[PDB]
Amino acid sequence: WVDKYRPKSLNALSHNEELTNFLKSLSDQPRDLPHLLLYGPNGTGKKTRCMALLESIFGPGVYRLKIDVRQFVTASNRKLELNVVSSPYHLEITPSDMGNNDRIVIQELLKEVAHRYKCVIINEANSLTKDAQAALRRTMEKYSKNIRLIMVCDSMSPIIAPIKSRCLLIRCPAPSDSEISTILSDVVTNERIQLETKDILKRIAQASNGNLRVSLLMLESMALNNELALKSSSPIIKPDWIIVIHKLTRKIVKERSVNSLIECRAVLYDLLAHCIPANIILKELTFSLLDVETLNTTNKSSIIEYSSVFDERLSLGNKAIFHLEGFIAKVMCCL
Amino acid sequence: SKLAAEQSLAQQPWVEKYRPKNLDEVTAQDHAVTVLKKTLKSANLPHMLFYGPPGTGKTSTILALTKELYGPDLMKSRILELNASDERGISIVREKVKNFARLTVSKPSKHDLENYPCPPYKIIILDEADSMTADAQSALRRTMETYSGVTRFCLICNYVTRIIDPLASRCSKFRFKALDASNAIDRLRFISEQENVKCDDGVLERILDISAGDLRRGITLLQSASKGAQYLGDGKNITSTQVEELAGVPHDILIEIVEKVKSGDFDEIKKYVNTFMKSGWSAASVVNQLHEYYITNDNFDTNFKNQISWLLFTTDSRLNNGTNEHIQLLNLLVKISQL
Amino acid sequence: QLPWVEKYRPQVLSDIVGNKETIDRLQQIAKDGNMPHMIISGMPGIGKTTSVHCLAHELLGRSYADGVLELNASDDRGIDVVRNQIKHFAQKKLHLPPGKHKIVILDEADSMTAGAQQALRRTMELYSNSTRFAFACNQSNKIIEPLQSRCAILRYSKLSDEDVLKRLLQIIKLEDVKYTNDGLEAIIFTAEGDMRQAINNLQSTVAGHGLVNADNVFKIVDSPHPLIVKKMLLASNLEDSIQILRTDLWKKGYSSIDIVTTSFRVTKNLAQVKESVRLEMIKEIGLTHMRILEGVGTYLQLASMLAKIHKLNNK
Amino acid sequence: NTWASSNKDSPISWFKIVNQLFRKDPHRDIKEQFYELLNQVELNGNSDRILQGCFNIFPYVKYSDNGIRKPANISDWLFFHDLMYQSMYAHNGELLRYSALVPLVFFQTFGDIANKDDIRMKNSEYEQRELKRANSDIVSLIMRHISVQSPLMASFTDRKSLIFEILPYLDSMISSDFNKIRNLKLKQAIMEELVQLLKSFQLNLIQNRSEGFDVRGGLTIDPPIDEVVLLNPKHINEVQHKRANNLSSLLAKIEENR
Amino acid sequence: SKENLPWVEKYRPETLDEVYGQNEVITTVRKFVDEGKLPHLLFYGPPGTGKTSTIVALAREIYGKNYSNMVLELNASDDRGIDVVRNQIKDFASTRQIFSKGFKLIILDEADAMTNAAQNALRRVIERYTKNTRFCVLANYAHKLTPALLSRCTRFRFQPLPQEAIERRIANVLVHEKLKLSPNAEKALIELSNGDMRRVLNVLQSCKATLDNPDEDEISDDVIYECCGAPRPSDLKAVLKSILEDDWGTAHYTLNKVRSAKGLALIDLIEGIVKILEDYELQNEETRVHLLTKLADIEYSISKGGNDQIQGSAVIGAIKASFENET
Ligand SMILES: Nc1ncnc2c1ncn2[C@@H]1O[C@H](COP(=O)(O)OP(=O)(O)OP(O)(O)=S)[C@@H](O)[C@H]1O
Ligand SMILES: Nc1ncnc2c1ncn2[C@@H]1O[C@H](COP(=O)(O)OP(=O)(O)OP(O)(O)=S)[C@@H](O)[C@H]1O
Ligand SMILES: Nc1ncnc2c1ncn2[C@@H]1O[C@H](COP(=O)(O)OP(=O)(O)OP(O)(O)=S)[C@@H](O)[C@H]1O
Ligand SMILES: Nc1ncnc2c1ncn2[C@@H]1O[C@H](COP(=O)(O)OP(=O)(O)O)[C@@H](O)[C@H]1O
Ligand SMILES: [Mg+2]
Ligand SMILES: [Mg+2]
Ligand SMILES: [Mg+2]
Repeated sequence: WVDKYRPKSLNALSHNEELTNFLKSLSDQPRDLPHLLLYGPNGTGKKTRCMALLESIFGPGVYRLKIDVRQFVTASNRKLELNVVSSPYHLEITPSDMGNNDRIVIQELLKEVAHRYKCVIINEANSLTKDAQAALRRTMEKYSKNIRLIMVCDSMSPIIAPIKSRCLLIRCPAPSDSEISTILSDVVTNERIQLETKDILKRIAQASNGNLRVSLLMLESMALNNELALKSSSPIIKPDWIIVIHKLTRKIVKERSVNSLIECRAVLYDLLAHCIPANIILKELTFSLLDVETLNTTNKSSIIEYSSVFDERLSLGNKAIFHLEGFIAKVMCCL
Repeated sequence: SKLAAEQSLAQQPWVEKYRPKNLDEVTAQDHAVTVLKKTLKSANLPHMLFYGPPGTGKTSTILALTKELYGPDLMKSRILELNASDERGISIVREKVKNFARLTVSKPSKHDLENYPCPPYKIIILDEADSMTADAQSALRRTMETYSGVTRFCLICNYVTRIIDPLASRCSKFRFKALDASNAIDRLRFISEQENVKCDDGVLERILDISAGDLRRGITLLQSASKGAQYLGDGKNITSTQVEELAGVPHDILIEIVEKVKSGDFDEIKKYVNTFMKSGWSAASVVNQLHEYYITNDNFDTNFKNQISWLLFTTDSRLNNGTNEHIQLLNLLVKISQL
Repeated sequence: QLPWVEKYRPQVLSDIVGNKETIDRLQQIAKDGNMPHMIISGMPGIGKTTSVHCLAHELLGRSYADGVLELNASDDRGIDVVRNQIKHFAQKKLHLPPGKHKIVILDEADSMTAGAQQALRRTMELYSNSTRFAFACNQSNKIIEPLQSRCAILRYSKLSDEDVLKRLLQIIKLEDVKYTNDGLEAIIFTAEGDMRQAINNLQSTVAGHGLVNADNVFKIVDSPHPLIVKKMLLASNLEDSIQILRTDLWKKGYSSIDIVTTSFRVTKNLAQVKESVRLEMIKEIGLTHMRILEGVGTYLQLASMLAKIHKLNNK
Repeated sequence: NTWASSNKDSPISWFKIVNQLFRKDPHRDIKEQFYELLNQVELNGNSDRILQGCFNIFPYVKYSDNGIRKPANISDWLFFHDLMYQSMYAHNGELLRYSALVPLVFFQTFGDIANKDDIRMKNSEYEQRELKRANSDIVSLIMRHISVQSPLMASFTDRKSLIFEILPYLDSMISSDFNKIRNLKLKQAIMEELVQLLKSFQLNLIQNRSEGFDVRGGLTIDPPIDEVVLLNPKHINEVQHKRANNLSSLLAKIEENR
Repeated sequence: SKENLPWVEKYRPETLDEVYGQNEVITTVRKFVDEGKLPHLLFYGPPGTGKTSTIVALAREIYGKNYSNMVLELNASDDRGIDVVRNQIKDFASTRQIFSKGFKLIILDEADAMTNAAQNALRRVIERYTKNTRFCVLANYAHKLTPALLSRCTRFRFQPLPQEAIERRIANVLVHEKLKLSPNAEKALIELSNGDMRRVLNVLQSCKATLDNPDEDEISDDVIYECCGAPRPSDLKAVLKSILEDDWGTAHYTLNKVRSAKGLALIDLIEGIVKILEDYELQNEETRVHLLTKLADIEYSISKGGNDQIQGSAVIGAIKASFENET
């Protein structure tokens, strides 16, 4: 499991040695530490490295944390309920758990909270609205001797320039396939898995695209199908939704009509109803449609253009299927 | 007293450690500080409106001016500083600002008049005036027009358009220029020598080149490079590559993208984009670097340049809406590869 | 002199050219009696206050003075007033015909506080056999559901072109005014289902120029120059439309919002061009309106809208 | 047959307007039909419901088809309507006048003489919204359970990663056929790891004894991960039969550990 | 002393003969007051047209020098609610004057910020007390006033100041001050005013301050353009010329140095180039269509942020590709 085997310190990290050394350098003198922003691909291990850095700045009790609740009152009598992850040395807030009320929680909670300082971990800073980021802009500078921010995000694109300047930027590159394979080797020798040939582990990396969280989860999911004994041709158990998307692309390239558009809409509804975001659906659908060797460059260019257009539409809209079906119809018209 | 302040400055980041304390520390904004120094001997300081890019030194300039005017004793008694972290509605502007303006100037001490000019007026500064609503701004009109004998108003903003036209007409407009390599290389070299920052020949000028008219970001990048070079302890000099690595920019990876765009089909470009998106880079920075390279390089046709400019504009406009960076970057590279 | 809205204010339910169904309902109620508690909601200037006034007058005859209690938003209508004065009026003894009841007219009921509205429930429930309540508001949602549960709900709608045209023709016949078809059309167009605003604009145009013509109406009540907007959109060359927009609309002080909105109306109601080109022009006009609503309203946006409309018309 | 008084005072059921938007009369001018339909859409004030009706009906309507582009042009309008509808909550409702134009694009594009039969309709969106709410509430409860037990897991789990990556694998692990495993020691070790995973996610095995006289009270997982993960109706039946035998073995092991 | 007030306040008209630009409404109001029939007035118009000055001079002509006591002047700065109406306005309308005998005047300046309940309560105050008092409502937007309140008053639309009246006021100011103005400078000043006397007075004071001399010289176009701010016409035309004729890299360098030497904004340059190219007599309207569309798209993108360099290159490429069709 991902959680059973996870590093708890900086000396327990097993990839990106230069990043571990940079973190040790940054934690050598912990009091004169500026705000930090960890950015990189999703599933690299930045949330583990931030906790490992806190374990170097403070005692080992940083992992012994508790979940509490705090209530807020907006301009109306709608009560905002937000759970907080707190520790005797730091606290974690995730403003991605609500709508446009991120600014209120951010400003009020950070003002109440504001070695000698208490660390703050802002999870998924990309969901922070521009107004909440503007509110945090001056809170980052006014209280710099009591509150230090460690913002974990996957892309600095939606982060405003003032916030980018107000904190150090630390990039976390995805681990190489070799390091992923070495980690999976230790995991399968500790979990007592049976490997007929080691190269399968490499293939797992080649199916994860640098994601360690996805790699270990897929390894464990396919270890339950092979009954704790992975063979030489164990089927990479691509998440059910990936198989559904692949079948959808097969249906797209096979038949281009309105009767097939109805069943495409039905598949989109069944995918959206099971807690699957539409942006990821569109991304996977487009990327796996470009992989279709039956199409040519003229078709793939139009497909990527329509996918960008409808991605903008979906980012500007709320009825996601209204854009997904339109993109599917435009792709059908292109082919 | 003063020694505690010196130690706190020495244990402070370089942005606040080297904040200009006098009007002479301003390196590039000379046109404004010349007038500010001339009016320091006179007593006809008009209402001022500082505007320009962020990190040009507006707040530092006004702080240094107020210091040189009032001394460290009257610095806390004849100044009303209102930032964006405070409430600045109509009620606040009508009650607090107007009560402070209507009040008389505090009496200077015997030590104040001997060293400082001590003008007969006080200063009310409003930092980040972009967040002020237009009605609360119009409320300040007669407040600053009738009580000008006892108080002077200093507005500070980044976008001069956010301030109403009457207020922009009542105040003298001071535009702070972007701090590029030319007019800030002296300040950057001074900061580097004061901190023993051993770098190469074209590092500092490069840093400001990445800053794009922002001395604060340049000083932060210099501090980060100095920390990264002191942790290693190799005793070598900081390189431009090491600076542009931590600044969010490498040149070789961009040249690889140019080669894949020039020569290559849809499949190779898609594969290289999928590989490049594994290493975390902001798509906005990649688009900006591609734009700089394509527009600056004198090896492409003008017909190609119009199309590359329009495509980069469309890609930036689409990325400014929260779209997926991978899809937009792939679409941009594919569209510019067909050219 | 008295304005035409007040002078020609209807005093009988037949003179109301509003919603025919509710008007005949109230007429039959006044004819038979037994008026129930009612709440009349709608938009300003469609005949809500006049309707309830006419109903109360016709239902009470000469006893209107001592049987009708009028309370507007200009008077205190808090918890204390509902507790003392409304209750004293409802408990007041009055000999009325065996088909009439005391009427409590409450104008602008959407402005009463929650406490007064809550106290009015039992006040109207215990004296529902000798006192009746008629509320006149613009938003029925502002009145609590318990109060709405004890009364009828009459939702008044906008006045169609025919009704306002008929009322204006009646007023012109009663006043001997010189008019023309295009002038009345422009008046009704600028009224937007508002009968009071229509009569006010008519009286203002009469007292300012004497002749009710579209030019005068678009002059004394100048706002966006619709006919001018139509001539701008129907231009054949881009430079002519640009010069029209610059001189007639932009150089005279017409706001961009009025220009684009008047533009939308002209297009929707256009008949010279086909349906598809009209829909494309509305789409361009719609996008321009969206951009302006975001604060990007300038002359360049309207110029680009006209350019896109011409490109659509450019086959 | 009562409808005369309705023609006299009642408008056009939004459903009747949707069926009229797909009909073209060959005997009337297309412009007169368009203005009549515009007035009916405007008088109804419910442009959104009419459009949702048009969106549900258009795939079942007969329309001369060349390459199903007509649907591509209409996705751009529908996207324009969604932007307009979002802006109605942010801005004073001046934009409401353009809402009646989007339904009329269906009359222009898909209106045909072939569409003589009334297509009945339903509200899949309210059911999908209530289902999405229920699934989001289940996921929010699982995320809270992880936050209380797994101190570190909660820092790496986004709501999307939990739905698409973690829950499908967790369910595949619970639904795996333990009857194929001949090695009792390996079966016991896997069952101990699965009991540890059920504990980390706070997944309770409830004996649903809501069975009328039929001697097998089915074991169910609380919260029901099955409703979030199992999109395919064919896989639901296969997984339910396999899970019933696994969950009884897992319950016996949880009781042994208790 | 009046020498301390700004030029906008110092030159405020005190009599109805000093209000230029508005002639059809000024004469009508003078006739209303001389003949006696003064109805409820509604002065609707843009800012800086002279509505407040007009009504102040009118009240001065009506009541004399004691205007500040016989007139009830309420504005947005004062609390104007429904209770404020009920008490103050009704007590003022129902009672009579304490200084003389005659009708009263209630000047509701900037009444477009009043609450709907306040207007609903006032619309019956105007109709009830109409034999001893009058009402004057000043507005910039006629959509914030209820139609009932809008129908009880006679509407007067204050048109923007034309060329003749604004030049007359400029000549009056140049007579009152030891200042000279060039004819072309005066024309450029009238061009950047849009009928707003406040802007003209403010920039006139500012360019007099810019003179740096004892005012023995004249004020030319250069002074106005350098003082009023905004990309000077010189730099504007230089950038346009370098875009239209010079090379891509040279055009980029010119735009960069122009926008960085004076700290100019890209949106101001865009609007200036749009205004300049409007006079260009061009070929087939396709170039104009492309130019307007691309420039409006770039302006809408700038209105939301982004990369200034990318947007500048986009402007250059859009103008170039639009003009490439003219050949
Ligand atoms: N002209 C300058 N000379 C020297 N240092 C400068 C100059 N401009 C900026 N700095 C440095 O940058 C820091 C920030 O200065 P500020 O005055 O806050 O910048 P800014 O113009 O206010 O940007 P804002 O607040 O985002 S609009 C100062 O403390 C200095 O260290
Ligand atoms: N149906 C109608 N027939 C004739 N005149 C009408 C009609 N509706 C309105 N009017 C005129 O408009 C004036 C005012 O009408 P009101 O009933 O006060 O408006 P309203 O519908 O009550 O909307 P309010 O009062 O702003 S909420 C009347 O005095 C008439 O002159
Ligand atoms: N017609 C005019 N003739 C002469 N000076 C004028 C004229 N209009 C405006 N001014 C000048 O502009 C100043 C301001 O005029 P105001 O009447 O306050 O503007 P306004 O028309 O009331 O618009 P507001 O107050 O923004 S709603 C006056 O004091 C004069 O100096
Ligand atoms: N140093 C490390 N050595 C081995 N595995 C690691 C290391 N750091 C993280 N991992 C594991 O790799 C995966 C990374 O995914 P995740 O922890 O979600 O990333 P993040 O910390 O960025 O949220 C997890 O299974 C995590 O426990
Ligand atoms: Mg500042
Ligand atoms: Mg009424
Ligand atoms: Mg005024």
